[PDB]
Amino acid sequence: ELSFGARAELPRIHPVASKLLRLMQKKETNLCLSADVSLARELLQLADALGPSICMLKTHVDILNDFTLDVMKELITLAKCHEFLIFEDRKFADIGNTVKKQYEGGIFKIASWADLVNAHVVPGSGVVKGLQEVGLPLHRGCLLIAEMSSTGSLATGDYTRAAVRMAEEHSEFVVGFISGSRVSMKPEFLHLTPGVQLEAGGDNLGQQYNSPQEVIGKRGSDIIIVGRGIISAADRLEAAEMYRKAAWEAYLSRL
Amino acid sequence: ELSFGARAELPRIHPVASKLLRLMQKKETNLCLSADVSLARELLQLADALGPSICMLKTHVDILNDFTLDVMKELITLAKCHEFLIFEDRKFADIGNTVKKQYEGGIFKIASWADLVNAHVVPGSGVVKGLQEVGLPLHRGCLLIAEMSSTGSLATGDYTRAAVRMAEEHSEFVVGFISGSRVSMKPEFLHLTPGVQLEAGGDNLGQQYNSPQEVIGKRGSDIIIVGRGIISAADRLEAAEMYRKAAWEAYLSRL
Ligand SMILES: O=c1cc(S)n([C@@H]2O[C@H](COP(=O)(O)O)[C@@H](O)[C@H]2O)c(=O)[nH]1
Ligand SMILES: O=c1cc(S)n([C@@H]2O[C@H](COP(=O)(O)O)[C@@H](O)[C@H]2O)c(=O)[nH]1
Repeated sequence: ELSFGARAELPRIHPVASKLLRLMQKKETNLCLSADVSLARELLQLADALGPSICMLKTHVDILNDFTLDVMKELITLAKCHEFLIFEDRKFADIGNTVKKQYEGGIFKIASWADLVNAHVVPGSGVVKGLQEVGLPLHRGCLLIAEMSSTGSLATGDYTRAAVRMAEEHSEFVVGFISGSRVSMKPEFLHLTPGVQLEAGGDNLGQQYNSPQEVIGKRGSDIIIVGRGIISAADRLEAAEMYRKAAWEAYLSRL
Repeated sequence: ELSFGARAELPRIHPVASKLLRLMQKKETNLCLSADVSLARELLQLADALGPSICMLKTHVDILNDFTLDVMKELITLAKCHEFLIFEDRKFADIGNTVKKQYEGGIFKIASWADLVNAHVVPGSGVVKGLQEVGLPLHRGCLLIAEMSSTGSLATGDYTRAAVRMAEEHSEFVVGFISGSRVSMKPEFLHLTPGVQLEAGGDNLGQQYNSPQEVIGKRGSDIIIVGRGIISAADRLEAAEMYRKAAWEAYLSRL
């Protein structure tokens, strides 16, 4: 097992992964903020205040009531100032021909500002090939959704394995997974795990939570994705710090 | 085995499904146009010219370069004038809490204009319960993706069986399936099938094509979804009419 810093230098490491792993080591953070807010000012205030505490900001641009490309320009400024990657949680899940247009075009022009995007493997490897035709020239990466956090999730067994194969066979664009645990034994791949809170529980629509120690420590993932655990707290800064120190120590102790 | 017009009056039928089934019978069409274009002017001219030939217009609003809600206003006017439903092919595929916001909010406000949307079942039934919270009040319907047309699709076997099961358990909101064939023996559910062209072929990003006669006649689906077989043709009206008459005769011969 290697540190984030050593993993950033692996021969087969993707540039976007390497960038990520370098700033994770530098800033002592393996926390991805899930900025699930509907107003751009909120988004930008959270990105500014929490920037120093996070390795990555996961967006859902399609829930932003006042999206504009300028909001994303301002977000990029914050990402560069504070050193975090931008991850648009689009869950591409269509045929290659359709996802290609969805990633490059429309109002959102997701490929123009997102270091990372993600995709479901359900359509087969066409979904990755289609995204790649846009992502590769723009030097972007992709995460494949190998497991989900929600109750009744079908991303289990052979579906999970099928996700792992697809990532391994498309390593020039695929940099890792959204998963509940380590699913690949190859150190070049990132594992990012949502459905994380300090306290036990869930929501009224199928979400289930596990702690950072569980996820990073016992299950061997690299990075926690946390939304309401931070966003609903009163002091979002202290809450981010708490999650960061939780995920970081879990990591060091596993090392 | 009942005609569309008869199925429209089935006891357990959804009001949206009943509206569709009636206009299908009346207009002699079981063709859904996949309006896969990036210009609002092109979308609206296709919707006006092809409107009399189609039971439904399927959108990917996220590829429209000049989307405004006004554009959707104008599409609704045409949908009412010519009698077809509007189907946003968003493929919701996240936790219940996330998809509820993606459906209702953001720039697109999908729920405000789409009669129908679809969802992947991989998250478990929470994806449907989240969408339902917005859609049921708005008298909308949802399609569950039971099978995909693309090479390497993982929507098979127990995955497909789980989709049918989730459909049958949320029948107050779910009106049917995106599938390759008939997957449910209950006639209140609609079966819509993509990957349809008159000629043999595919694309270079994993799409696979079958004929209206195959998909409606042998495999027993209700409605063909057709993109490029119409859109890339010179005469899009003549193309639509060819696909309509193929799908309608296919259905007539089954009954
Ligand atoms: O399996 C998943 C995958 C993701 S990316 N997510 C996302 O992580 C975030 C979880 O938010 P939380 O429950 O508020 O922490 C949401 O944006 C989800 O859409 C998830 O909840 N389950
Ligand atoms: O399994 C599917 C499901 C859908 S909805 N579709 C959609 O139908 C259309 C197929 O278009 P064509 O290949 O140009 O006919 C695209 O918009 C796809 O997103 C598909 O191709 N395969």
